[PDB]
Amino acid sequence: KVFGRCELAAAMKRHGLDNYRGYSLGNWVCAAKFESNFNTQATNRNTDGSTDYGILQINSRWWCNDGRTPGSRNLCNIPCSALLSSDITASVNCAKKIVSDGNGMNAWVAWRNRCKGTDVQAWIRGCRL
Repeated sequence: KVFGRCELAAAMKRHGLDNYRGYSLGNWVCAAKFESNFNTQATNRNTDGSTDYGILQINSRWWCNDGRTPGSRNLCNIPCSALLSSDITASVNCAKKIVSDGNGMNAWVAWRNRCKGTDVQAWIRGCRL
C-alpha cells in the first residue's frame, strides 16, 4: 500500500508513534517519506546480502528473517514479509523496538539525512489527526 502523507500520519498516531520515545509524529512521517516514499511494499537489497523492508525500510540482518540473509538475526521475531503488508502494525511495533534504545531515530539513515534538524513538524501540518 502506498500511503498518502496525512493518511499515514493518522495511522501512525493511531499506532502510538506520536511522541514515542520523545519523537513527535512528524519524524515518523518524514522518515517514511524518504525511506520508502510511503510505500509498504518497498524493498532494497544490500551488498551484505541483507534487504531493507517496508515503509521504514527495516533491515533483515538484525530485525527480521527472510531466509537468505547471512548471519541474520530476527530480533523483531517476524518474517520480513510482515513488514510489507498494508497493515502497518508489524512495521510500527518493530520500529518501536528499534528506536527504543541504540541511537534513537538516528537508526534510519534517511531520517538522519532528510529529517533530523529540519521542520519535521511540517509533515503533519494540515493533517486530520
